[PDB]
Amino acid sequence: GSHSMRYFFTSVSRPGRGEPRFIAVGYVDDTQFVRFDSDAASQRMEPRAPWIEQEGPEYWDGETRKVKAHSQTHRVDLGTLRGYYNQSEAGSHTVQRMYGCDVGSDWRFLRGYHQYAYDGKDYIALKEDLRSWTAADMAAQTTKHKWEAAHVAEQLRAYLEGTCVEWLRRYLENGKETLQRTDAPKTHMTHHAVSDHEATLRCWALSFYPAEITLTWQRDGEDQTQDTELVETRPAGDGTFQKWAAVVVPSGQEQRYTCHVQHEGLPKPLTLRW
Amino acid sequence: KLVVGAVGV
Amino acid sequence: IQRTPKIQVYSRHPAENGKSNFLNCYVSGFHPSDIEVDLLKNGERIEKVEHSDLSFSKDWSFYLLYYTEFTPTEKDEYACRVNHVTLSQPKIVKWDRDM
Ligand code: NA
Ligand code: NA
Ligand code: NA
Ligand code: NA
Repeated sequence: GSHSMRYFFTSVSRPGRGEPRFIAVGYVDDTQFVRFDSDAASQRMEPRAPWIEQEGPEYWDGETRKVKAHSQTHRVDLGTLRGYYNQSEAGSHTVQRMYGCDVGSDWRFLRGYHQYAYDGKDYIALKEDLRSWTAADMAAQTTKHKWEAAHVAEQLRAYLEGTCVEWLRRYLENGKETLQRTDAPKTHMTHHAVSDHEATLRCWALSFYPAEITLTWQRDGEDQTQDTELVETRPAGDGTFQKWAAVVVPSGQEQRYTCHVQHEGLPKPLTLRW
Repeated sequence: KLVVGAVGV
Repeated sequence: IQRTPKIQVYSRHPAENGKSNFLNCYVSGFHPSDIEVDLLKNGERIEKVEHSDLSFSKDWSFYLLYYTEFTPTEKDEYACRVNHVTLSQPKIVKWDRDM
């Protein structure tokens, strides 16, 4: 299957006193491996997976230096963006940045990305060609001109096709016991009767990794979306994920309905029946 | 590993 | 922009009375990031609740997991209480045991 390395940065201005909140998180696939929090005691990039603790002091010094550089750019950006949008010093505003690379099953480069948002809206994004920019509005267009003049796309393309995929491959190897392991969903059905004429069947998928999963209902072997509820996939808190899908059925007709579970960890999809 | 630099908007 | 949090309250493992477990409150789809999340035992705020590092989805909306160790019983009621700029009143979601 495909793999990804992604970094997520959140920047929140705190008008009244002092510096903005800065939070950085790094993931391989659906596994957090590093964090930085401006408000934490260490003022260091910190490990959040055992396989990254394999990295020497030089790694933690380098990642701490780079994440502090990211933090200072975001601090300046909050000021720049307040200027571009003619906003007062009084309001809290949010910057978000996400960048990273996807590799296929062969661990070769598939795609790179670098997306930036201001107050929860698209600002500027690197296009799939890693050579050009999507600017949402005229403030972002000013940034696009600046980044074109400074050859930012060329710098990011070199990282995304190079260091990003090289270090993703290193992490996948070092963390192979967990990162290269698929955890198939543990599945069961439950039954809930609201009235004498209506019952709800719930199809559960527990303790799976990675998070990507498809739960579908059929009635007499045909797909049914009517009278179904699918919850957002949610973290168990132990690194695995959970999901359920529910269908409302006439009391006594439970046997017509089947739940279908697709997951990377399953050689063939599972079928459950009440 | 993080990218080395971040150019301001 | 303002987006109101989605809330799921659930246990890590299928619950049995007297068996140590983890109570989760997963808050997602919200903006901006400032949010207040408490886990309640019989309406009283649980101390020393931990939470994940702030991250976000493709649409830029934030998600957090708040969690604590708990031992479920027959009588004890658990819930998640969420305040956010999008809510005129705190939202309380009761733990259902079969989510
Ligand atoms: Na930190
Ligand atoms: Na810190
Ligand atoms: Na934002
Ligand atoms: Na920037």
